Amino acid sequence: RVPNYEVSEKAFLLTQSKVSIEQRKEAAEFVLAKIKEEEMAPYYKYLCEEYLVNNGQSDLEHDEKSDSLNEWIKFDQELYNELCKKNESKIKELNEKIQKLEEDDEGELEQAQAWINLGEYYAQIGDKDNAEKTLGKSLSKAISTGAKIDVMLTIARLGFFYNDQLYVKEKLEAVNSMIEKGGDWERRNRYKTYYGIHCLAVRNFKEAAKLLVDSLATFTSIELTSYESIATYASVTGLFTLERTDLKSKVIDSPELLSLISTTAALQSISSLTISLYASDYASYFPYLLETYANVLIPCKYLNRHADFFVREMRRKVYAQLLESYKTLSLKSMASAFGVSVAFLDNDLGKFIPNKQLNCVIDRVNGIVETNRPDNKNAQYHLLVKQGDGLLTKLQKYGAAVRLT
Amino acid sequence: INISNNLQKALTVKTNDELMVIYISNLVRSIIAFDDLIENKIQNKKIQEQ
Amino acid sequence: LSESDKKSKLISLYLLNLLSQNNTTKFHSELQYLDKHIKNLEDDSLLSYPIKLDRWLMEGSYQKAWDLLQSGSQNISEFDSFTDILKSAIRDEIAKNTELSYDFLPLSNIKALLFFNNEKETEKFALERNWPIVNSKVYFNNQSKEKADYEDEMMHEEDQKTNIIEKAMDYAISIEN
Amino acid sequence: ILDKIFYGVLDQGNGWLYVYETPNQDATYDSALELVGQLNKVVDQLFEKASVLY
Amino acid sequence: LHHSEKKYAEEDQVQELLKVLNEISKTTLTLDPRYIWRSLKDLSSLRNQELLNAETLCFTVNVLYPDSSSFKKNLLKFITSNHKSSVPGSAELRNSYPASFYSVNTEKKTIEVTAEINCFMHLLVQLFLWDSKELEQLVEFNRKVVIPNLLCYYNLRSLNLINAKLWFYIYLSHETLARSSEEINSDNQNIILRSTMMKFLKIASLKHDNETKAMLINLILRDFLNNGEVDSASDFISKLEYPHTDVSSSLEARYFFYLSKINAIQLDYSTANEYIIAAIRKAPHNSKSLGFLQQSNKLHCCIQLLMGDIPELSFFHQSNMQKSLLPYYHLTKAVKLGDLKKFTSTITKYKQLLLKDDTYQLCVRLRSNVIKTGIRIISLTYKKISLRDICLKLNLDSEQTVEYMVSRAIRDGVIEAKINHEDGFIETTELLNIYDSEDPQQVFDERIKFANQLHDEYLVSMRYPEDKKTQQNEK
Amino acid sequence: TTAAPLLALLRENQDSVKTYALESINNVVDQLWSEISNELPDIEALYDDDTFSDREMAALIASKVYYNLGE
Amino acid sequence: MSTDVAAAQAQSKIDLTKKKNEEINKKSLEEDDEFEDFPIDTWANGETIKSNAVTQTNIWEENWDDVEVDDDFTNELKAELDRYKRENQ
Repeated sequence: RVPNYEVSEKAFLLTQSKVSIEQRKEAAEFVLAKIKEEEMAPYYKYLCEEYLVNNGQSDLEHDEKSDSLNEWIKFDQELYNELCKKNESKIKELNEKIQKLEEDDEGELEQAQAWINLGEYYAQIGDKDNAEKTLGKSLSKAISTGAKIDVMLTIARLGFFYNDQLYVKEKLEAVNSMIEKGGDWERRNRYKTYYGIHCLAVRNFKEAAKLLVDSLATFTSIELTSYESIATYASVTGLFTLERTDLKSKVIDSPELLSLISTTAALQSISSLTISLYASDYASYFPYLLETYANVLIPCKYLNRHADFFVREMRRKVYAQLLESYKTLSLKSMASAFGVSVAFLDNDLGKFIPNKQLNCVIDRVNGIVETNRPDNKNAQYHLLVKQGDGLLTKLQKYGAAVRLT
Repeated sequence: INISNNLQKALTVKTNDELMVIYISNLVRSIIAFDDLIENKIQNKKIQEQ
Repeated sequence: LSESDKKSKLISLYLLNLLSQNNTTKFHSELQYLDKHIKNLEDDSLLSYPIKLDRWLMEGSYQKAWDLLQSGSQNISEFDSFTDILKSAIRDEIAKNTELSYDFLPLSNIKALLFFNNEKETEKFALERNWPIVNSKVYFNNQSKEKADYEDEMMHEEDQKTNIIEKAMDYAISIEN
Repeated sequence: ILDKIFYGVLDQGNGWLYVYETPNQDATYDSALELVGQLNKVVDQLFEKASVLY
Repeated sequence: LHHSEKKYAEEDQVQELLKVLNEISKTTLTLDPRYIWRSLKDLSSLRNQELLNAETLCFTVNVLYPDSSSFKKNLLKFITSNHKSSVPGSAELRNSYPASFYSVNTEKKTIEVTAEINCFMHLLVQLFLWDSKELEQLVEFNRKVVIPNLLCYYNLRSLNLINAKLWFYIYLSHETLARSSEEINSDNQNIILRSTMMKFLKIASLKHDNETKAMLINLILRDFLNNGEVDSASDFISKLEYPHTDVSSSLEARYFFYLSKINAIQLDYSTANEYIIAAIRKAPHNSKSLGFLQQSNKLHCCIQLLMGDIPELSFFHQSNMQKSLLPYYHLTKAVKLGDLKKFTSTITKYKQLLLKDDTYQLCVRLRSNVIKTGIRIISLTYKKISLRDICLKLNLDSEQTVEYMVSRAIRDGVIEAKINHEDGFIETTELLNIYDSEDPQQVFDERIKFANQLHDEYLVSMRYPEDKKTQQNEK
Repeated sequence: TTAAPLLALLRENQDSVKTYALESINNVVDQLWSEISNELPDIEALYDDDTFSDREMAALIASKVYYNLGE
Repeated sequence: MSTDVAAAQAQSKIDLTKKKNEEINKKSLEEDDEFEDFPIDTWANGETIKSNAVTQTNIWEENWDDVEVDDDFTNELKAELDRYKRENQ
């Protein structure tokens, strides 16, 4: 249960070469200890592939790059020997138990509990395919509705290990069927988070916030990642979705976050960023924003691909907030608050304005920054005509097809 | 002008619903018409025989 | 026997005639049809001259366009009968575009843009074209008002713009058939 | 302004404060976004029924 | 052995023959033989291809022949002679049978039945060649005959429908021959090809058959488009006779493609948008139609760039078209970011790929559109900006060079600005808020005219299948 | 073969070349109909004139062209 | 994929016996699928797949961050650079 994600989390951080020197070498230690002790032997061969062009590599049976920036990476032959031994052993033991459960009738509850143990071993060693097969026999013998739901979650978890978002998605359709058959609120919370993490793994965060702000209140955890880890993810999803008034309630005034405090780096930076967006201290906003890039977005698996998008958005919001409270600004005032140069400021605005969330122009000549307001009845007219343009396209499109019939 | 435009588009959707449904009934009445022909053969015949 | 020494020169001259009359519509159609006889088989060797000019006019570099004409008089084949006309074509195109841009340009700024060699020609051209120079400022707005006044003078006119009354009468009768 | 207790804009290039209490919202327009919304969902439901025709 | 196989192909055909045949000698029922003819072609391709290649000669002996058996022997002779079990009493299935014309009745006197069977036979020849993938001599020979055959006689309503497909095969083989290889001959036959179809369109107007007319226009239009004659296509389409009466959705897809393309080079992009957006949707959406569909997608984006509008980056990404839509993505990106240096490298690099799809002449014109996007950004981002700063940003030559670009551009309303000459800047004039203007009324009326079109379009078509279906007998 | 000379020849000045334009035009006009539909006034000019005796031929061209037109 | 919603027009149009002939006729006009040339010229394609993962090979929602690089690195330098100038002004 416990190494299955924790080894993957550190192993992802270790892969990157776009992390800090220090953070990669701390991770590397946790990964390596856990291969030898827990018998993560096949996923360890797998992980030598996953760098490749990224550095660190120093393996004895698998490729190396010219630049080893790590040495808490080693392949040993003892690892391979062990595999062979341990494999046969676990397999032999349980098998015989299964045959014994066949001789004297006991096989409904106990043979499925034996096959649950077989998929956990299979899962331990990093085989999604053969874990799933064993977890398949568990179903066929007739068991409680509770047990059946617990098993499907485990299988979907093996999807996260190889960081395959589609493998997660497909399995979690089946849980949606059984969830109301058991009718539990306990395994529904697990569902909320399981989904939480899956929605966080894909681009769109709108669903994520909703599931994960709830997952602060009541959490039940069977092969689901730590409560400080879940808190961090929730602050990210809050920021994205919500605006001032709402935001302030949800993720600053939660009793749950306020009792958990900050003690670790990741939680700390994310938390301080969130108060500064609300409180209009824009000075201290950019040091927190930069900390958020290194310590929060990138070592995370479910935000490595959404890190670029999240920071870019953040720059858009904070400047856009400022703009809502202004009709005119000066270039220097605006630049000073951020703690950048006027030249540099024009440059960052000039990527963001065409696409537009800022709703501003800059008069370079009078030395002001001017703010245009299309919010009136004009705004509401533009909203409707566009939504209507689509209805007209669809009506046309289906209609030509039936008129042809 | 604006509520007249929105209401004009709304009636287009109800009428195009009706468009499809006439076309679904035709498909079913086709099946019925084919079985009918075997039955009409016996009906034509009875009139010749008597 | 489907080409000549003369042909390559001939296509160069026809392409200039379309440009000089400002039938740009037929200039592109004709080039499409022309393409597969001159692609690399006669190639562009003399044909460069209306082609490059064209590239500069599409881009809107009236400057690069002027230079290709100016250097275009050193090499004579007989293209000077259409270069002289294309010199004029440019001025009118510039003249139309600058009405929108501004109301006024000093006399000196007009000479440089609209390509003259005498300040007295610049002033004469303006008078004939219906811009009064009063106080050494041109009034581009004059001609524009006069053209516009003329469109309102002729009548076709009530339906094309469409009255409020007319829009609402059209709705009710579409329904009621 | 951000709280929206007078929702105005401060113009810093003249130092003048405009207070705007104006409605920038109208009922018809908001209800219209929902009405259109409804029809888009309906037209997906219609499309399934026409699948038989194809 | 051989005989067995020949009897089976013949038997299979007889069935197919019956379907279309029984209807047409009742009286013409134009629409219904047409739909069957579409199914019939597909089954015949498999029939001909397998179980030897001498089945066509046999099928001929089974039906009546004045000169039909003779003509068919010459076709077969070329691809090595056949006449074994292909002569009466061993390719003869009649012998007092009435569907295939009673033998007594055939000997006895006059009135022809040659008409429909002759026409049908020709169709089978076309298909026979096309499966083989030999054109050359056989095609030239077959071509010569069938044209004076259709005009000897005067066609029926049904007989029109068979030539509307027949011509498609004569057109296409000749295009492939002409594009193989260049000769003095290649130029000669092009002339003949245009002459026959265009006269045949005159006839077909008066006979009342829409399907012959619809196919002919497509073919003729493709012909101008190939040979780069913009001038010939512009006249054809302005002296309209295209039907929207009875066509396939196949035919509307071809027509709308040729129209969009032609219009593009002659500097009208707006109506071309309507035509190409229309064409894709009318075309059947399938994996065997992927050739025609793939060509339309490439054109459409290229046409969006010509307007100065930008089609989706989303478009190139989620497609399963990605391989072929490899050049366009960069062509859009180059224009979107408004860097002219990128655009010059792109159109060089993909020069071979684009030339095939013949958007290459359009890529040259898009260089205008680059500049347009690049100054559009500058005006939107900085309202008031000196020409000096625009030179820095986009590497223009001088103050003047950019002045002229804007000046030309705002006549067309692209940048939508006004220049301040004396103060040395460009001051942008967009400011929105036209809910004070009377502007919504025109906009709204164009939407109400689309909604009115949809209203007319349902009303006519709905009852029409219903009235036929009620008329036909039912329980 | 292509209608472009036949257009040029009516516009060419000399009586003999104008008579020639008519004769070429009428022989192939079911290939070449479109283009001479546009250039119809020159054809009506020749009809008018009693300084040609191929005036009849020019009224004849106009009847073929119209047939192909749809008018 | 194609104009409009590509998903809305794929189910509107599917195979019938009438339709199958017309698919072949359309294909054969240009000839082939026109989708064999790109694999031959390049002899195994080499697309834009390196820049990020919202590139040409993408199967998830686009983030629109392939038209622009990561400016966060740049910003680390810009922030520090400002502090130093500011300090002695």
